[PDB]
Amino acid sequence: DEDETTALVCDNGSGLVKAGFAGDDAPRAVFPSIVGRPRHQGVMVGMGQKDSYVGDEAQSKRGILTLKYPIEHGIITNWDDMEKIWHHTFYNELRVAPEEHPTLLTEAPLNPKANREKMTQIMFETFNVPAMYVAIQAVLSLYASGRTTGIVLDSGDGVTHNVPIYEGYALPHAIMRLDLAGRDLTDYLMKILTERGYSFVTTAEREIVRDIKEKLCYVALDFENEMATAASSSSLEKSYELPDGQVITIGNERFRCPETLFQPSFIGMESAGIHETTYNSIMKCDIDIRKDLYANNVMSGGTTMYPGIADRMQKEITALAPSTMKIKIIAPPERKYSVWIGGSILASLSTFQQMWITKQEYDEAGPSIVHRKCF
Amino acid sequence: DEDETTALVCDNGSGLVKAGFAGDDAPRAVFPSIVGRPRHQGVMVGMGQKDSYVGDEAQSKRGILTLKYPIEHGIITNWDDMEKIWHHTFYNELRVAPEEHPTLLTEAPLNPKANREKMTQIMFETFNVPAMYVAIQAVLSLYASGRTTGIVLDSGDGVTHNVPIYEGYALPHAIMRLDLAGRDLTDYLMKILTERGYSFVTTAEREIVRDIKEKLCYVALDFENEMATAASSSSLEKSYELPDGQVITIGNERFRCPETLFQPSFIGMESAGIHETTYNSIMKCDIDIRKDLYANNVMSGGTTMYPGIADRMQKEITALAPSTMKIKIIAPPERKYSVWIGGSILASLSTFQQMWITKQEYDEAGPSIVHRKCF
Amino acid sequence: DEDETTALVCDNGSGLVKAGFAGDDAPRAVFPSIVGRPRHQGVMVGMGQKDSYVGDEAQSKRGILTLKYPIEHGIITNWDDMEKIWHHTFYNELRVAPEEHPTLLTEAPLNPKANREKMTQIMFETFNVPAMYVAIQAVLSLYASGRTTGIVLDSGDGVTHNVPIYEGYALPHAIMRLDLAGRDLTDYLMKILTERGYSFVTTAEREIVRDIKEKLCYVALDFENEMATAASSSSLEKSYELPDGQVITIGNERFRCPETLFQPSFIGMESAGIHETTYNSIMKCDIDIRKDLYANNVMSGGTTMYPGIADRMQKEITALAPSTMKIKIIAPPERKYSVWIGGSILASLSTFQQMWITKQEYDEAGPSIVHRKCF
Amino acid sequence: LDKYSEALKDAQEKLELAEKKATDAEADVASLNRRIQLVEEELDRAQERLATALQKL
Amino acid sequence: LDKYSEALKDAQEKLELAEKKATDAEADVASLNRRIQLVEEELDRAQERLATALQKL
Repeated sequence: DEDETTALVCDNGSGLVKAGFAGDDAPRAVFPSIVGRPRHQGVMVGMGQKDSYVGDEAQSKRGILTLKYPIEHGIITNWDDMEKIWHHTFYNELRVAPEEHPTLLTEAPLNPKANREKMTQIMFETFNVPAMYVAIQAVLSLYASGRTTGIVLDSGDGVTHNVPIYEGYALPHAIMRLDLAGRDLTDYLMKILTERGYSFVTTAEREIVRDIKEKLCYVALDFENEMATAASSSSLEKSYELPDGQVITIGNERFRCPETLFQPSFIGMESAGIHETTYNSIMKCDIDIRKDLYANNVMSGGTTMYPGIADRMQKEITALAPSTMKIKIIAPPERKYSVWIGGSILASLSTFQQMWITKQEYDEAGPSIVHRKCF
Repeated sequence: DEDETTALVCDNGSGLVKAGFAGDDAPRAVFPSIVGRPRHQGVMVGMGQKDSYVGDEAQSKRGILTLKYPIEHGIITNWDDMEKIWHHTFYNELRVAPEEHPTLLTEAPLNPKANREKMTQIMFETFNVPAMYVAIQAVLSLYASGRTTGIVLDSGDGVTHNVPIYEGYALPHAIMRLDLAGRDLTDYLMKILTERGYSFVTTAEREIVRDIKEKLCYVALDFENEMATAASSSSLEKSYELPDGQVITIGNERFRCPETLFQPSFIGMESAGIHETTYNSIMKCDIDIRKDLYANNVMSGGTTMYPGIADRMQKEITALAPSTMKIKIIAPPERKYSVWIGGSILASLSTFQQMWITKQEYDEAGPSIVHRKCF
Repeated sequence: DEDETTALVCDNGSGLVKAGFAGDDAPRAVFPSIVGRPRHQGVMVGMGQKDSYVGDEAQSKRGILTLKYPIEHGIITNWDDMEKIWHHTFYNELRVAPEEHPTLLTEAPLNPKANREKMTQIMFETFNVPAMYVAIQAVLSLYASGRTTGIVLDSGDGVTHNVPIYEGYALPHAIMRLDLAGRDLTDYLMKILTERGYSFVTTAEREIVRDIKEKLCYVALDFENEMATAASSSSLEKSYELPDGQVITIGNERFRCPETLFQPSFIGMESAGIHETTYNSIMKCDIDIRKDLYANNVMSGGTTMYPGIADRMQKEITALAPSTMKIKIIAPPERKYSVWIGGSILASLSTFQQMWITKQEYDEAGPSIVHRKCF
Repeated sequence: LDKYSEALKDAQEKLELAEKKATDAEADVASLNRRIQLVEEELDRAQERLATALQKL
Repeated sequence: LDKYSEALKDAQEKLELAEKKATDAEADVASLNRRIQLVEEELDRAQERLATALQKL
């Protein structure tokens, strides 16, 4: 339905897929990274009913479906479900057939190689895309935020890569990859809501807790003092309407969930938190770089939308940082959508038009070409 | 259990601590330089369980411990953890109380002064050792390796020191201390093992990567040709058994990590590599010294235990060296143990008995005495 | 564009490069003698970023660059990088192409011939300068000082020259050229600060140490009394602010590093030191020429800004010198810049217009002409 | 709903614009504080260098 | 209607506060513009005082 052969951008996270065309300032549509399947025996004849549901279909019919995510901690393992999501995304809802448009995909720099190789293979072999480019989230986040220099701490759904960039250059020895993300924060919340009498264990229940989290949780700039009153009074609780007419309120669980970002030990991870990893990515860069990264701490990914996160992270780094240095956080409304936006920016830059793999080079080399041409 | 007041000898790095008695040719025990701490909440009672674990205790119970070491790039910053390591080392495994035995500790020639000063203070004030002597690791390496002249290439867990000695004398202006070491190789290997799909982010995982490196990795003599086949076929992969029964196969990563020694840029280091660095130590020495240093490049410490390293270093150094001149590398089986062994030798030599700080001179002057009495 | 086609004047040292036009009393700009190159992989596109940086560009963007110096111990070893420096120095910054102006460069009178020949060659063949003249640095120091008689001791970053000049004549048999200089003082300080617990090895670290030296170091006219206190008390320490907000304090090391100019053994050099070489430049001249050289010790070049150097250079000479005789140090504000200033003075003399190599004579004879026409 | 949704897109757009104004104004509070401190530091240094120049005078 | 009403009272309150913050941030820029002009002039003057002390020197 587009009137120009622009590139397509599709940000396939472990959570949701943001997609639209290159050159825009927003995805045109957002689909979950989900393929749903019925977990019940059909009773009635002539009811239609699919073997599998894709994207928004999977959530729309979720009452009797188990919902699976093809991407685990940022890596695609179920390429067949990815192809279903992409076909739906590109042909039914975004109305852009990849055959007529080059496509840009996104990923952490330490995302295992199979991710970038398989994504490249599917767009060239099942979609016949004329060209491909797998982009890095740290690059995409600095473009979206208007920076060339800074720390990208993407507190997304899958894995946090924590990658410093200076004057457009990677500083790879200072990358701190952390096995903590939004999906784990949600799981922690489900266990503590169980402690309060609200047990959520099935798919519909899990998707609901994620929605509750997104609307009710906040980080708190002082966990212990906030907990001292949240755990003592209803005055710090917030309600949520459950789809069936029941209601839930959340107390210290409201902040304990995001607290895992500062205390990963809450989910069994051996880590001091996202602010220590951010601190180390600044600290491990050269001494003449450190000052610029302290002043350009970039929050990216989702979870950046928990109230107070932009401020607590500046406080936590300031507390670790040397005096004299300016510590500052960048946290635009283009949060959580920053990787997709960076994709749009990058795909359409004149400086990027030589970075695309065409469907010539691809067949001569095979999908492993992504490791030579993209990253 | 000893029939003489033989000196105790310990070689303490960021990796492991080797300890035994003077006059022997191997340590009596080896411990990681680690004090372990539980990272989980105890649930059962009457389970024993320590607040902290030391050395092999820390390693045996590591499944639930965070493991920290007191030594960074050759310097002890956490004396409390070294005090615990030494108490265990001396009293439980060596079965000796230092009060009745003088002690020899070691450090690199350009190691910050606080190391030798604090080590002297702790052995005299918490262990009541009758005497102390902090040795030069390069001296100990030369005795153990059968040389008086040469370049000591320790390439250890902390730093590579690259120090030339001629006729038993230091040539300090030519020491090329380099921030390239075994601990950086462990970090590099896990990043490239992440590329293969195996995540190693916790302490137990870190120590496993260290064990993988030690058993599977090598440098060989020609990186590009070795990579051409390692990157093309499974025929150059080797399986490593992970503790849970699963395996990891390692391909060109098997050498790409070790290659960092020749290409330090792999870990973000501004360096030409160990062969050029060795060469520069020789080139900064007078021409009537150089002939003996070229013919006597001597390996000590660790990482010198990679297959192909003595032979590649000879090739890489002779390629930089003047023609006619004979370039040779000494790489004895006393590898990884040679600094400790040299400690045993220096302590057993009659030529060294006047070099000890007594616990008289020590108390009259304080620990700063080490800078007048040792080197 | 200029009022007159006067010579461009530029003093190219192993440290700094300075330039301006003949007839003024200062260079327009000072650059480090540096060509910088990225040591990192770029990831963002359209970030500008040069393949190589020159002078102040190289230092300003140093966070991700490795920085090289084309000049060592007074000579150019990398003429390609000097070509880049001269283009930047003369055309990009003074805004004058050498094509339309004579150029006056400088070199020590015992400076290896290849360097005075290469400077002549590049300015004539790559810049098409209409004329050349490579100045004697000692002469320029005398022109700036207002002396015709004295010992010019230029203690710069590269080499200490030590040349006796009487009534405008050199006494070449008495020149004590010495390979002891400010660059060694910087590296010694990196190593001594490592001993204090503040390691420095990389380019950024070296530039910090050069900045520490330039702001905190001194010679001390009586170093024994100065170190007796400085090595005993914190009241003699001075704090320095590092680029990342760290603070380093330096005590007796603050003057012990500069002390190497009198105590060369600190860096492994076999030398009598700068005060004895001044003495011998005087003493090796005839007795009717020494009575004037003793009274005229001419200080020039950089490192001359350390407090105590003039008094320390006069006291030591006085101690070596015969009694009755008056020993005097001349240490003008035109320090470090005295060679450039003298260059301006030489270039504007009416009698100097007969000293130029024209771009005619140059091509007929080739660059060896510098030894027929300049010195 | 359309009125609240529209009143919202407008309160929200005015908010993004006010927040942007604040972000940019703050970017400038900070750029001004950086210039103020750079200039105050150059001033204090001019005064340190003045006190020194006066002492050296 | 309530979600948009709530989002609206919040967008509008945040707007009053974002505009206030913008006003305060802009007011700080204005106070700081004054701090710049005042410190800038003092620096030019300090540089002149420094030059004067040095010229006297």
